[PDB]
Amino acid sequence: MNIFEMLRIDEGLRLKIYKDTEGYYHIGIGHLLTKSPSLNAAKSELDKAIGRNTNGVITKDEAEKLFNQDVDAAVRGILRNAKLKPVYDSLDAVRRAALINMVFQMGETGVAGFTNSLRMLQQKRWDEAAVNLAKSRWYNQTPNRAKRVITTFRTGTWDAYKNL
Ligand SMILES: [Cl-]
Ligand SMILES: [Cl-]
Ligand SMILES: [Cl-]
Ligand SMILES: [Cl-]
Ligand SMILES: [Cl-]
Ligand code: NA
Ligand code: NA
Ligand code: NA
Repeated sequence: MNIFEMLRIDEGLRLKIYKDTEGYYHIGIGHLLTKSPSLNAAKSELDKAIGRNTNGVITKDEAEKLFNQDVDAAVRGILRNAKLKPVYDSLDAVRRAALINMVFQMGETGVAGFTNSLRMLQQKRWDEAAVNLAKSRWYNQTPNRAKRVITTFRTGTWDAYKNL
């Protein structure tokens, strides 16, 4: 298991434009196209992202290219952020993946807003952090995914992603 496989489980893979669980246009492995309700706006975004005039459908290699960029961007979001970088630095590589997962789903600014959660993670108070992380819009709206990420923080193991 690693961050790529983890996010492939949590996000799925679709080769045509789809709406994610927020109702926003996406493609591939959880690649956000736009928060606009306009499908045409989403398709322009897609063409811009791929570099060609698509028909709203990409190949698996193209989806994996965007995914590889998006994972890279979630780390960039963490390492450039004064709140996220010290927590990441402090974590083992398995818990690092859980933090990348959150930033992939919610973005840098949103995960930086988990001030109290981040403090408990930096303190290595894993059960307390897990309780605090669940008191969120994130957990209520995507509970099974948040439970997997939270178990990863709580235990420092991949147990929530094995059998899947
Ligand atoms: Cl992009
Ligand atoms: Cl940086
Ligand atoms: Cl910052
Ligand atoms: Cl709490
Ligand atoms: Cl879920
Ligand atoms: Na998905
Ligand atoms: Na629409
Ligand atoms: Na995403």
